[PDB]
Amino acid sequence: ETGDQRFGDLVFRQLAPNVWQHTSYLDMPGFGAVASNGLIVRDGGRVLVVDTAWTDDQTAQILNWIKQEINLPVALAVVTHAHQDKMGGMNALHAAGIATYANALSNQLAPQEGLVAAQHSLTFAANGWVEPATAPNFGPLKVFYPGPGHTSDNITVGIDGTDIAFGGCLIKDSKAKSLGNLGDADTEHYAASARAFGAAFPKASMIVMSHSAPDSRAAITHTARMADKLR
Ligand SMILES: CC(C)c1cccc2c(-c3ccc(Cn4cncn4)cc3)c(C(=O)O)[nH]c12
Ligand code: NA
Ligand SMILES: [Zn+2]
Ligand SMILES: [Zn+2]
Repeated sequence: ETGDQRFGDLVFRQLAPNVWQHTSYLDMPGFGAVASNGLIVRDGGRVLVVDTAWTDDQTAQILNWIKQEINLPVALAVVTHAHQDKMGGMNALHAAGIATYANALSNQLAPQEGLVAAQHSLTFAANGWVEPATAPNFGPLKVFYPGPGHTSDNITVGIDGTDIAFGGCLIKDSKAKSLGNLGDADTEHYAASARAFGAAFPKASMIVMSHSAPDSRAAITHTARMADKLR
């Protein structure tokens, strides 16, 4: 659509005045060319990234796009679990000198997953909110661990000052026929974790997610319902 700017085999879509969705694609036998989404946030004179693309080369295109279209330094990136669609491009971020952050558990898992760990580890209070001293300079990004679901390590991100909350791999859209790739999922706890995400960001009306276009809060409801069926 008109909002879907094309650049370097990726797609960039403005969602709010200072927020864009990045989308990259990986062709895999049996799956088609699977889209994965992350975010780009301008916070004053700097840019913040949520999630890499599937590959280093694609993630380099995210950074090229930022330079062309925003032309401000990228201060940090936060990646939302140790799977290829979210952390496949860590080397590109590190080649740009960008400080990278992930759940401590994601950093522990990354090497066995064939991924490069983020430089910095986030830890979370018992109620799920990030311990702020582990998320220095996060600006409007509000990071929440909802519990195991799509993976054990999945985290979520709200953008303060906007209507947006990012569910990453945890949340699928209201028309989705399944929960996507459950290979590393916690099927017992998924429904509660999806609901915890919704309760952490109760003001959010635009739910952004890894594998479908932004949706209403019906994405959370429908995801939790599909997840309840797994119990
Ligand atoms: C583990 C990771 C590297 C990976 C590889 C290949 C596919 C996926 C998917 C995925 C699979 C199917 C669909 C189709 N679909 C659309 N809405 C509901 N299902 C969507 C995503 C996910 C995911 O679910 O995070 N991770 C993936
Ligand atoms: Na909220
Ligand atoms: Zn995943
Ligand atoms: Zn995914």
